[PDB]
Amino acid sequence: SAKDERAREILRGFKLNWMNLRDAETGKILWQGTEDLSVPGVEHEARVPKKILKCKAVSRELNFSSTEQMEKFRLEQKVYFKGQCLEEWFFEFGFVIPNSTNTWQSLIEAAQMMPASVLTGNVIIETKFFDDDLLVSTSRVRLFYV
Ligand SMILES: C=CC[C@H](COc1ccc(-c2nc3ccccc3n2Cc2ccccc2)cc1)n1c(-c2ccccc2)nc2ccccc21
Repeated sequence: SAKDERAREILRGFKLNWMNLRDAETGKILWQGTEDLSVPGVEHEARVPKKILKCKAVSRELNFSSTEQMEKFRLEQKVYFKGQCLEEWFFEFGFVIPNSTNTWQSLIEAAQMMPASVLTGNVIIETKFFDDDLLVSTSRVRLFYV
């Protein structure tokens, strides 16, 4: 398909350079990393402070570069606990200039959370990156709450 070829081209030109997460109330930085957690086909791991589970909302800064132009870059993301999706989020970035580097800010709302001790190692966040309806990649991060 021209569409599958196009998906592979966008993925080939894409890199997530760095990402931060903040308490949306505090503005305090809770986690940061420079590892591209969006790379597909390998299970990524992340160690995050357990106090993040007590935030009402978390603010994400995601810096990415893309050789390919995209009309409607967006994400759909799910939290899975032992295999079961507990919640889903949708975020839209929109147009991406070819060969651009971009910082995307998002406010992620928590929608009752189990304790960190129960969740740790048993949560996966699965993120699907799309351009409009074309699925570009699917990646997964297993979470440890410390
Ligand atoms: C305000 C709710 C707290 C938090 C919210 O969720 C997210 C926080 C960051 C992301 C996220 N955006 C990404 C973009 C590209 C690639 C991966 C991305 N992720 C997953 C991620 C990002 C950074 C570190 C670890 C995992 C996705 C969801 N959350 C977290 C959580 C805490 C810290 C970091 C990530 C998730 N674990 C939860 C378990 C049950 C319910 C909600 C949970």
